[PDB]
Amino acid sequence: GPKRGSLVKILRPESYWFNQVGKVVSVDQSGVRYPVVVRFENQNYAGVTTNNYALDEVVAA
Amino acid sequence: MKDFTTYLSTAPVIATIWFTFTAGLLIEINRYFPDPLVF
Amino acid sequence: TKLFPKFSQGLAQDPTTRRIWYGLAMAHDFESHDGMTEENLYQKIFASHFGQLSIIFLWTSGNLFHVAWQGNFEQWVTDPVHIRPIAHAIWDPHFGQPAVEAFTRGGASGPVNISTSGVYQWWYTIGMRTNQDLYVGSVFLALVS
Amino acid sequence: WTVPTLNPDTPSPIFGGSTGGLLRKAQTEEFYVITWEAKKEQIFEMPTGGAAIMRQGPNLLKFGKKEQCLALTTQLRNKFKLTPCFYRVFPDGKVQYLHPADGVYPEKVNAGRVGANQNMRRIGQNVNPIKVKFSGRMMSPAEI
Amino acid sequence: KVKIAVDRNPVETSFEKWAKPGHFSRTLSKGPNTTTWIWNLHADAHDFDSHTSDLEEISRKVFSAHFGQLGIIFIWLSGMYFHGARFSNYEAWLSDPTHIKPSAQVVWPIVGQEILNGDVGGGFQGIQITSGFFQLWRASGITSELQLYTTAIGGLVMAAAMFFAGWFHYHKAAPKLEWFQNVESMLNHHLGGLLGLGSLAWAGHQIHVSLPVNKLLDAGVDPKEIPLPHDLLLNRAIMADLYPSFAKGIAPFFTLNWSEYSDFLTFKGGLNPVTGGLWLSDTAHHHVAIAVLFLVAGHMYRTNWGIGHSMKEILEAHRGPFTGEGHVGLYEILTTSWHAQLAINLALFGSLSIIVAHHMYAMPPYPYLATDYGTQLSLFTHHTWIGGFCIVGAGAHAAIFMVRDYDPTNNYNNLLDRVIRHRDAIISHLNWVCIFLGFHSFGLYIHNDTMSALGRPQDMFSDTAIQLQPVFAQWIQNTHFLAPQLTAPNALAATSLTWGGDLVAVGGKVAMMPISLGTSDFMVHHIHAFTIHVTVLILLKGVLFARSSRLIPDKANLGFRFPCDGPGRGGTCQVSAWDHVFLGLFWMYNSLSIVIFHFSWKMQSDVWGTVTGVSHITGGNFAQSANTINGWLRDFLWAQSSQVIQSYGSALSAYGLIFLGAHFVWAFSLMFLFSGRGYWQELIESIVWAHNKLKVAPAIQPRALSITQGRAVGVAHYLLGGIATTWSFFLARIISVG
Amino acid sequence: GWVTFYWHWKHLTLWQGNVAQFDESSTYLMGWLRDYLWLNSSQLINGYNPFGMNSLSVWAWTFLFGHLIYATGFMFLISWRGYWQELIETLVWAHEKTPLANLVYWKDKPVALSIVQARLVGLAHFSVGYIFTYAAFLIASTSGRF
Amino acid sequence: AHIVKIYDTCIGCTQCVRACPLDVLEMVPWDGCKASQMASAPRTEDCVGCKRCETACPTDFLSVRVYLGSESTRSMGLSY
Ligand SMILES: CC1=C(C/C=C(\C)CCC[C@H](C)CCC[C@H](C)CCCC(C)C)C(=O)c2ccccc2C1=O
Ligand SMILES: CC1=C(C/C=C(\C)CCC[C@H](C)CCC[C@H](C)CCCC(C)C)C(=O)c2ccccc2C1=O
Ligand code: SF4
Ligand code: SF4
Ligand code: SF4
Repeated sequence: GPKRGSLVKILRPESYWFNQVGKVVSVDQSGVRYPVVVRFENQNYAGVTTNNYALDEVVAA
Repeated sequence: MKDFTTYLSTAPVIATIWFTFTAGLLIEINRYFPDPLVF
Repeated sequence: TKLFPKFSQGLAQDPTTRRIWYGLAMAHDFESHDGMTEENLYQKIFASHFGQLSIIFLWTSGNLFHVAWQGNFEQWVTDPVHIRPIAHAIWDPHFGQPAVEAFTRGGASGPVNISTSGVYQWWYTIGMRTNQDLYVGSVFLALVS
Repeated sequence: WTVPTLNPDTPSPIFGGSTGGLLRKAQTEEFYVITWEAKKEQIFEMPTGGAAIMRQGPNLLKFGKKEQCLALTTQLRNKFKLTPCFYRVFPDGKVQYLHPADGVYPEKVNAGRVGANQNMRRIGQNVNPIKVKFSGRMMSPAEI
Repeated sequence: KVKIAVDRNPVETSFEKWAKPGHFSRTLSKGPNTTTWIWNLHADAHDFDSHTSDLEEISRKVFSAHFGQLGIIFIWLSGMYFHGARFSNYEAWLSDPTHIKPSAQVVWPIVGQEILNGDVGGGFQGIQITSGFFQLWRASGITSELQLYTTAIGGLVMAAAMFFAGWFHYHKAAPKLEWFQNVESMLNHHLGGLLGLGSLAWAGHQIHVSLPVNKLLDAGVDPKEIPLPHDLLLNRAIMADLYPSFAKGIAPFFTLNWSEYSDFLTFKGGLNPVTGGLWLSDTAHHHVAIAVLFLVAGHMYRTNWGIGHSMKEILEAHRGPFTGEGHVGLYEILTTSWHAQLAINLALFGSLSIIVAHHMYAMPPYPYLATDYGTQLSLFTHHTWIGGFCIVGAGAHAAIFMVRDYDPTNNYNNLLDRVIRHRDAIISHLNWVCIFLGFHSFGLYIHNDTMSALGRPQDMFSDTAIQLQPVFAQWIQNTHFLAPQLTAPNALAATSLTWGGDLVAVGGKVAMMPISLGTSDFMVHHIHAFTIHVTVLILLKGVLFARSSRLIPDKANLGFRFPCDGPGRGGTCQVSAWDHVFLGLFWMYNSLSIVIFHFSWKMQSDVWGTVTGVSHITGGNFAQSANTINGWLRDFLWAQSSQVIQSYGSALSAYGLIFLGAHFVWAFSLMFLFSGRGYWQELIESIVWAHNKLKVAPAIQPRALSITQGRAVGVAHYLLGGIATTWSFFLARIISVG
Repeated sequence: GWVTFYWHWKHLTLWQGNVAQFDESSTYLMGWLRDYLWLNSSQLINGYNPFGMNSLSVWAWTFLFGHLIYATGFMFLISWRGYWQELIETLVWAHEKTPLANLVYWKDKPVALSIVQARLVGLAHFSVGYIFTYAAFLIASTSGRF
Repeated sequence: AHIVKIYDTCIGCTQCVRACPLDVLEMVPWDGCKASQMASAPRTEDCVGCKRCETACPTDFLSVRVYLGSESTRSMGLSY
């Protein structure tokens, strides 16, 4: 995936951050299904600012 | 002292000040121009 | 596990009173019933409509009859102003002489409610005159019921 | 680790008896019992209320429902590193190891528990309720 | 071994954390991101037990908080006095009380609110007050508004001193825990110093100022004519003239011939016929008695010499066979938690204010007091409401302590422990006794209304049909009336014209009369007792199910305040002791409303009126219209609503306006008390779509209120609406008809 | 409720004659209240009295009955389950532990109402009381005055 | 018994297991996450629905939910 600190656009319909943009913390070089790690700056309905995603679910924008 | 100034610029104080200003203005207006309805 | 809510066997196994409550609650939710098929559902709604028709017919014929029996119609038609219509005979072993007397004054010899249901105006307007005809109409509506 | 065996003869702790006591549920459909052993002798807090003293060594108690055993389990586990386990006692006394079992508490993973009730999928990937319709009982698409 | 201990410069004086909101909680101090942040910030500003866990820290905090409260009170008092000095018709009312009505609050000649400046007499305009400061001041001896002025100035100075003391004893020289724990010293000091010397100096002021000048006023001499207090002090000749004992100084008292001082240390009983007040010599003797009693009481406990008692030793000495270890450890619990003290004290305080209201309407102590029926009613109901609230708060903080700071180990076989044991039997018993009282008492009223509207009043419950008589109360009244002949032979009269006797009237107005008791009053008293037991049941469950429950066995760790435990095991909404206090407050409101209604109707109907005999304001419709609900509604309420619903174009338009506003907000509370935050959050989200589409979404995320927040806002609004409605109605009605 | 109130007031004023009174007292809420309800209430609350009764006693009674239905359904609407559940628990302990009462034993076990069940029963009580009170008032006014 | 359902996003942080007051859960070895653990709910008949677990699980779209079902002596957790 894109190098760390890069900025992508979440697209998973269910995701509280849907159709939004967040900062990629890092990506696992290994083969876990959701190696993407995305910080945010607006906590969801439980107080979390970083979520995990697969590759496709995001767009680097 | 700057701490104190920022304490002033906190929100509720500024809200009170702006509302006091607006209300005082309206009151003085209705004093000097009693019971207007037209124009 | 008692056959309470039949259509809902799980509740039929519930040993709490919520069994009774919800078994009452979902009685007619035929979508949420056991072995519910489409033609089943349809024939059920069909019987339901029949039931509704019968109920409404009974309602109308019952008001017809109660008037035809204990009303002041055939006097009412004469003066459509100072005749208030009689609703239905009042009967109660509790009411004292004051209430009987007070309730008696308003219709005829006996306590009665004063119907405010416009049926008098309607029926007389359509051509209803005599209690005989009201009896006829009531019994015929019950036939259709 | 091996499954323990409920010894019905265990010194019950020091307690003056309270209201949360015996019901007829034990003689009707089910009831429960817990056990453990203490390092020293000490006072503690009865879950159903009242003050009780744990006896130095083994102890035995009686609870109707299960969450009470759960709660006293948690208490002893947290406050003195203690380790209890318990037993569902059926109508006809069919002892059933409710505690221990896996031999190790499920806080730490353990090879041998088979992954159960799991769906290797997300939850947005469930089907519309229009399609689950027409069953003898009402099913939620979540199960399929 | 007890002494004084202190610590220096514990906390500086700076605005640093003033610029740091939420500094007191390391949690909140990390910043806001959602709305509910603000709610929480306001909510737990004073939750000292959750701030930190140092006893000494929380202790210094509550000390300085006390000082703040004190300063505020002094401020408001000085404000009252200055208003009375500068914007009142007080001197006119001093000239004539009987026709000039007190008025101190004046309005400004603006867009139209000047119509309220009611002609209260004395060539004066404004708004009638009910507080009674006029009669109080006359009782004391204030004549010159100069005195009110200097009094207000001194009060302000005292408020400043209180604030300074708070700042000092928090930031510069803070005390220590044991010095906060020296409880025997504290009780000795309070009971002796405070109350003893208060009553003593009170007796002194009464004697040397308020007795003579009030003798003169009642003699009718011109007010400003009467000499000055310092002249009264200086010239023993004048006081000798007034009371021939004063010539002898103090030697006769010293020689133990106290009888000679009886000239102005009297035991009259009864009232003062010219003013309707109690006899000032009698109150002076009373206060002297209280003074010596409490000052002797202030010499009980040991502090630094073996003489005196040890509270803990006395406590343990009382143990019982049926009870096990008895009172052991209570000295600990009390010497260790603020919340136990707060619970006990609030309970006693509320009960005491209730007793104050009752005693005060019973035996009016001020001159010309009995006249203003409006003032009487107002004082009574106000103090009653305050008592109810204090008692509910007692219950609340009791349960709060029980959850938070109780310890099981220290109390193995305690009275406390065994109570916790048989809580189930206790609660079940209380339940049944309540439902029994409810059934009987209220079904009586419904049976009455049915026997009426059916047309058979022959079978109702009144003084006419099948009767019910407060035989016990009539007996007690009889006995207190006949007491002084034999029981207190040196008592010259009953201590209240309510025990029976003649009628004292002033200015064509009744001041008191023996009060009848009817089947009506029986039934009303029993309704009172039922609702009281019900409230007590709510709160006692709230406290005895604090730690755990047969439903939730881990209630303790979940804290004192929380919405539910989810829909689990059938739905767990409203299970916290906080919600217990919620509903208890509800029922408290209901009970107090009913009791003040009882009081108002009884007074208006069968005591009040003017002398011709007497002419009761409703002529006594009570004892026959108060035992049916329809009669209640129509003849009392729907009746007396007249002046309040026609108060327009007059200085009473405000009362009707507030009547309306109170109905409004009272209804408005119901949306909160019924809705559910999930729906609110969804609608909020759609609104956020709307805003954000214009790129105007707020940086602070919008979150619907918390569940408990919805509950609390609902209850506050509802209570406000109800009590405001009844307040406006009472004031308008009684001021119109009296 | 609003629409029916308005219709009723204007038609009362029509049948009586002082429609000017409607056009004047109908532009301010205090006029609405005092002149329309408190003014038209006088007869009903007198349907009976400590004196006797009349044809309107029953309507006054139904007025009061609806008020009670309403004020009781409020308890449903506001209080929620877990509280009553704890209650019923203590209660059942009492019922079985007191002597000579444990003899009989019910079949279906006692619990408080589910959330939705309680909400619905409360709404029912509310609406019933509401409609009863208003209907009684309206009919009493129109008939006892015309 | 009330219904339970895990999902592939079970990160195995055990907060489900760390929360349940009814031992309706346990952690098994897994592969799809780095913790190599997926929560497992093998004892549905003792869940009462208290939803402490659904309160826990930090997966963005939850991971493991509960659904309400019929009742019994065993199920509802009623002491009588
Ligand atoms: C109406 C309602 C809401 C919605 C009401 C909310 C969120 C409160 C709104 C408060 C005000 C009106 C908004 C914020 C005001 C601040 C001062 C911000 C500045 C606003 C400027 C205009 C000054 C709930 O959230 C709720 C929650 C739980 C039970 C019942 C209810 C409930 O009934
Ligand atoms: C009082 C109360 C109870 C206790 C009340 C219960 C369990 C029901 C009591 C029923 C009584 C004993 C008899 C019911 C009388 C009805 C008129 C029955 C009608 C039957 C129809 C078939 C006609 C709850 O269960 C509850 C649950 C959730 C929120 C609020 C509350 C609540 O306030
Ligand atoms: S949100 Fe309300 S209904 Fe839902 S579990 Fe919590 S208290 Fe119960
Ligand atoms: S609902 Fe959640 S917390 Fe309750 S038992 Fe089931 S998994 Fe555990
Ligand atoms: S579902 Fe959530 S709490 Fe449970 S194991 Fe997976 S990540 Fe942990």
